[PDB]
Amino acid sequence: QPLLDAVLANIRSPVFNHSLYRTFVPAMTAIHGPPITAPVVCTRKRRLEDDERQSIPSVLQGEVARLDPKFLVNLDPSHCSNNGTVHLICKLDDKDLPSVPPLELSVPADYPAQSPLWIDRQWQYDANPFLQSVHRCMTSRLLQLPDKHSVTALLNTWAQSVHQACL
Amino acid sequence: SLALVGIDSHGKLSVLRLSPSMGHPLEVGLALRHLLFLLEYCMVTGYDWWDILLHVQPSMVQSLVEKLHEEYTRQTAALQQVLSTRILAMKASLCKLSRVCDYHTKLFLIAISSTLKSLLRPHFLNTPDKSPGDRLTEICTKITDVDIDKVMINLKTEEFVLDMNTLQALQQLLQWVGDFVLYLLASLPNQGSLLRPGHSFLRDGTSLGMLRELMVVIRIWGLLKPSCLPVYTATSDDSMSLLFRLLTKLWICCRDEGPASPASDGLVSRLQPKQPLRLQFGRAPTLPGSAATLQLDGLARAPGLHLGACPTEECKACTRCGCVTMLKSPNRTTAVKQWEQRWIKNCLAVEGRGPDAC
Amino acid sequence: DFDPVQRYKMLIPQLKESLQTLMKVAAQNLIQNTNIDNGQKSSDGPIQRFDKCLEEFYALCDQLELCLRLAHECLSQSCDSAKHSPTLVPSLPYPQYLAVIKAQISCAKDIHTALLDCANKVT
Amino acid sequence: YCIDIYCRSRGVVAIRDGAYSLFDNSKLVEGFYPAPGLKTFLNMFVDS
Repeated sequence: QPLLDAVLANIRSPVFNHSLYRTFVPAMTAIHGPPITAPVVCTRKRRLEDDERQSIPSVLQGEVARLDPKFLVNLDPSHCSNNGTVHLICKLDDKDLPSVPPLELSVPADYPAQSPLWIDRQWQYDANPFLQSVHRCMTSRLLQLPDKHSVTALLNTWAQSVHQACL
Repeated sequence: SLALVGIDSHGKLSVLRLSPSMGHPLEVGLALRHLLFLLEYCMVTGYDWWDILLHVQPSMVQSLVEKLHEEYTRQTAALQQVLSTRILAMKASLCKLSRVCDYHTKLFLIAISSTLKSLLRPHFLNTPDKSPGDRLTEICTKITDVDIDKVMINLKTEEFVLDMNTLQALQQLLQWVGDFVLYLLASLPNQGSLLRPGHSFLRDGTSLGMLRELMVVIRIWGLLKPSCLPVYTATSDDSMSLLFRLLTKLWICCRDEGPASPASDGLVSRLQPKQPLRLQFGRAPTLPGSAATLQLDGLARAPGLHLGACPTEECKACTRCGCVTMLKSPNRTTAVKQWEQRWIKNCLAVEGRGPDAC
Repeated sequence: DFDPVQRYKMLIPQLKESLQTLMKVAAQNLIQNTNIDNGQKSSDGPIQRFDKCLEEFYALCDQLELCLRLAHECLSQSCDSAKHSPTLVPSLPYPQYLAVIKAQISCAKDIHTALLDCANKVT
Repeated sequence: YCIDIYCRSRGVVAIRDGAYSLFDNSKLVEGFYPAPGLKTFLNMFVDS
């Protein structure tokens, strides 16, 4: 119902909106007498400096640090200093036969990253038929994973296939 | 002034300060003499001043500034009429750092109102008469105490209009002088405050007569156009009459070595429902490096007209200033171009006339 | 002799119309200053200073709040009295009522003293 | 008889009338009986 004041205040859209002071602040000072508006020590400092400058993205290491002790993570020659930020080598230590370690080179946190690429796929996997079939089963299992995550999903499926390898 | 800059061969290092001590021994009299000499040189040459680190503690400054003003007024001999603004800016700058901030703000307000009045006086596009309009208006000082309504028509009423499009000063700038005289009135009968001059005293008398002339001319303006600068609080539509009467009373009671902050005080102790507040009192921070150490960084500074000039939210380019101004850069107006024109260049001691975003 | 609830009912339209008039005079002052600052000499109509209207609105709001609080206090007292006291308004005489009241007051004071002694022994 | 007493300072308080509404003797609040007796004297007795 009270629409005249609304549209009338909306008319004064351009930059010259200052008389509102003389129209309202006398009445406000009359009814309200608050000395406490912003007397406390305060200053606006939005940003000074924000960057890692010390390590890899925190989310990845923080998440992989809580994985099982069955795995072991370390670093290769540093060919992923800034962008990749991870070049990991994992060796499954459990009640099963081990295998060739993965590459584990990830991308930004969107994670469309099939991090291992099997650089030594051909010979190291044609060495024996058993591990060759193991690799084949792994690859067949990987494609069904929608938007897999190298951090958890990839390694988990790899361990699952390696433990199912005994048929 | 012996204060060098720390850009020596040490890498990307910032500036530094050094002691401006001119020699090993001390000579307070000769030192203050040299200081006054160089300050007068800077004044007559109109250059910048940074003898802050050079001058002694502000205790002597009072004696220094009063002796300086005496020498200036006596041995001007007539260049005072053009060096008044310069010497007042010098006074303000020197009394800024010290305590005596009261006289500092007093000097600011005196300067700004004097400039405003001196600009408004010959700004009348009146019709010619027996004598000049400004010269005829100047004689208003020789008039009775009360009943302005008589003397206003007794001097002149017709020849005061300049143009129809003049109704921009009442709502924007004329409120300044009104709020100022009201603040002076309300603060007078409060000598019991823990400050002998309180906020200010303004016992000059001449300035009071000047403000009285301003009030009578804005009164004749209001008679010429009903949209003048009222009390803005209550009973706005004959307060101006009693305001003029009280200010004339204080004027007469203070012109020739009069009383100060007894029946006058008792009667002005009455405060009608018209008291306004929230006046600008324009001023800026400083570098209070007293004697030992005050180090500042490049960022994150460490703590130590009348169309607003201090709003809540920012809404324009927000041009900054040093003396009092802190006003808009394009001024966002149509016909106030007189003020803008007079303040196009550097303002009163406007070396700190800067700009700031946000 | 006016009841609180009926007074509040009959006074609601007053607060409504006062708020309406308040908004109206606010819009009046707004368009006045908006035509003054940048327009021309058109808005020559002295309206209310908008102070009296706002103060009246606040006063009516406060009076309504006072009446509502009084009604609430009265009804709460009636309710608790009815819930923790039988009907005796002369099947018991007034002296019996006063005696029962005094006995209950003494029992409450004794309970308070017992709790204070417990707190003391705790310390 | 609405008493208007409150505090706004960091270590002090303030009392005043609450039935004038920016009107000393011009107009009233058009309501309950205002200005009972003389409260300023009662305040000034206990002022110190």
